[PDB]
Amino acid sequence: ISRYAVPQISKLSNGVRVATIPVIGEATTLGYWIKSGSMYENASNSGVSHYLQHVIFRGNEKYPQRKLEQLAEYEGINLMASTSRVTTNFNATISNDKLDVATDVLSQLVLNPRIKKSIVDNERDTILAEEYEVSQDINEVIWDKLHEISFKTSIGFPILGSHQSIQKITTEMVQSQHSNFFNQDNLYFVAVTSLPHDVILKSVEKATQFLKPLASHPKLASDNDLHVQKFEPNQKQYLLPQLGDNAFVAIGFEAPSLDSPLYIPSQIVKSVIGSKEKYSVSPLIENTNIRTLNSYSFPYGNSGLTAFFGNESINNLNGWVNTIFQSIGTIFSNENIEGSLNVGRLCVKSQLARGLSSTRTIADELGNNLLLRNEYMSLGKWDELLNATNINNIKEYFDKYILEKNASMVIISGK
Amino acid sequence: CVSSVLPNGIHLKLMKGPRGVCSIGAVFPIGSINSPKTADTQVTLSSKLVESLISPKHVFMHQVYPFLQVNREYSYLTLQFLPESTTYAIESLKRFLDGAAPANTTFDQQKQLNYAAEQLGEYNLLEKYKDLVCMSSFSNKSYAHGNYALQGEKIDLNPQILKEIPKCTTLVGSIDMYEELVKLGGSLSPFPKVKLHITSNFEPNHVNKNVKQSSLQGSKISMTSSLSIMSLSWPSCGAKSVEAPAYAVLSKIFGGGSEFSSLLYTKVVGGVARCHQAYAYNNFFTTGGRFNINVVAEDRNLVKAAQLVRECIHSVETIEDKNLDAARGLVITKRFNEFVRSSYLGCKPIYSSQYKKSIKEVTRKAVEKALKQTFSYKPAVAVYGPAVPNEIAKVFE
Ligand SMILES: [Zn+2]
Repeated sequence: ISRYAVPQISKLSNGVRVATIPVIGEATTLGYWIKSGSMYENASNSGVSHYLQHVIFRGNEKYPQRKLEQLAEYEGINLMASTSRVTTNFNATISNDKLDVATDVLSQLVLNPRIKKSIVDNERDTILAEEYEVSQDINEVIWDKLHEISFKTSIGFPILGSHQSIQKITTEMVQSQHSNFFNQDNLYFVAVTSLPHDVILKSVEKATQFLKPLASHPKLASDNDLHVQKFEPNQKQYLLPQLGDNAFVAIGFEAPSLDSPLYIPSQIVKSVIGSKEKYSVSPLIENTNIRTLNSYSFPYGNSGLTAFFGNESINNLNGWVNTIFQSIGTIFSNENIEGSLNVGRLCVKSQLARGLSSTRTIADELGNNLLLRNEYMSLGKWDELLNATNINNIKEYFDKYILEKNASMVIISGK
Repeated sequence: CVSSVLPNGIHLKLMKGPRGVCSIGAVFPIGSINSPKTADTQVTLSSKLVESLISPKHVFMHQVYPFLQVNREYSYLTLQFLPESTTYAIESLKRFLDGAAPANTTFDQQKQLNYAAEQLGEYNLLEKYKDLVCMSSFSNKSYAHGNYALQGEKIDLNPQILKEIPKCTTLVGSIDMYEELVKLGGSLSPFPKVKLHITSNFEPNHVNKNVKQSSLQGSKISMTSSLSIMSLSWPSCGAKSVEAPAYAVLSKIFGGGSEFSSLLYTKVVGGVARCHQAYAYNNFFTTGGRFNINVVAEDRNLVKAAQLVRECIHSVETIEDKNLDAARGLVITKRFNEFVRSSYLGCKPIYSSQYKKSIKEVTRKAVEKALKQTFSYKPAVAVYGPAVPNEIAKVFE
């Protein structure tokens, strides 16, 4: 657990910023958080951000693939990476003693790769495999289809890329993306730890002694305004007979940008509809027997998407949609707005205070916060804003974003 | 851990650790075996549960996270919540323990869900491995009673066990839930029943659950529903026994993996084309253990794969010093659920420092002993699918 804390940031003279937030315990999650992802790609390079992520973890100069495997098994250094539409990270969660080895492996691979035509080509099949796997989670499929028809712009690309695109990725492209996106000025070193801010700063200094400062700062290729998104609501239906007597359905609306006064309101609204689990469904859902429901709302640069999805039998499909539309409606009703605000607010508090005793979770928010925000936002000061959120705020969100808007919709059916 | 014995004889096990999320629950020696058939216990406790939380709307509105694990010999319930929801959390748990039978409408809805368990993602490959081990490796044939009904057979509410729960409940929770749980335990019967339950003895039976798997499972078009599962089971040791750290080490020596690196990965998944995965587990019971190796391959390839597991067994004799230690390394990692699971069994928790010590504190000596005594048994052989189990069996002589 943390304590409504605030991070300490020092910049090394080579321009790497070390950001640490104080934690309790013998746990430490640490790594590189990079503003690189599919939002920043075009038709010609789609998937390169994810592709590069993979290559990075396939060894460089000082730590090739074999030396990495030994470190996994024998040395207790286990390396995780992920590429979203908006960010990339490479991290390890460790025992406080492995600090020096870990900062070195992580800096070496992220900031000092050796991107060969051989590593690139070998890796291709391992990525196409990931693509086919993920194509069999229809939740992932529908999530992607919804983005694709909502956004003619880059947010509609799948993170991995189209099959076509995963095919045509050159070494020059992978190289280029590292050159333009993996520099000191487009990233943070993040540690969630009990060790003082200086033990991490000294250790990173050691790990990145090979890295020379940046000469100049050409406008960052990750800058939101180079990748303006346009939401346009669309409807599109697909077949997948293999599914049988099942259909999957997604409903989407444009969402506020991260910095919008209506961001929180939107998060409260999404949350009050929320998810259906075994024992738990929203009070706004009239038909509690609906098979499954998921709700997400994510910011993407100037834009964002709020999405509601589930599967049902062909027979119950149309019903599911009316259920969801009804539930959304009910929130705006004067008889229910106040209760919808409180329950939604509780949810958001619940969600966050649930990832405060995992240091992987703390690091991921700290990374994203620093990479994505005008300036940093703390749990406690977030909680103030959540509690200050009123009935008028919810209404104002409903006005710009829900009331009289066409929805994006995707159906994937067995008929 | 903080262990009390209440004024009325009820035990209370409290979890140590930093505040933020509240945990309460109950663990008791009633499992799937204490009802005449598969899913009887599972659907019964479920029914009681859903009723005890009043509605799903109540669970949601209070942001309460309930979890119900029904095993062969025992079960536990855990609620998780933020402190502002204490009242409802406790009251709901109190209702779960009050011994009243649930309404039949509730029970019917709950069996519907149970029949649909594979389709909804509730009956994954893990839950299948268990079943296979449990319907194959026990002398008592009532260990075959699982949590998930076959499309054919019936499910029946079992009232007896609901009256029985309060009579053998240990309460569990986070340390900040002391006074709330002491009050709760107080309202229960003095004094807990004690029953001698020992795990049933090993028997190398050869069985099939030759049943069709649903194409869609949760939200995935399953990549494995057309493949078969082979479960090979041998005896190990109870949760408590001094051998358990070496046995855990031994499981990781074997290891496993898929595609979409240890012995089962390199020898068994690499060795068999169209074998999705293989894994080894050391599974514990009230007084025993089942060491099991699980292979998900095409039905025609199981006998091949069985031979490759025998090669795997033989390779453990001459294991290099590196991996006798790398498997010590692979035993490093829902924190409350492990607290409850360990608490019932009497073992040290997987997260605790004492346990991670025990791992280093066993060498080749105690590993070899463990390998020796386990594989000197003919294996139990179960198949999810048509493959003839005796064919796989002949592989081991
Ligand atoms: Zn990947």
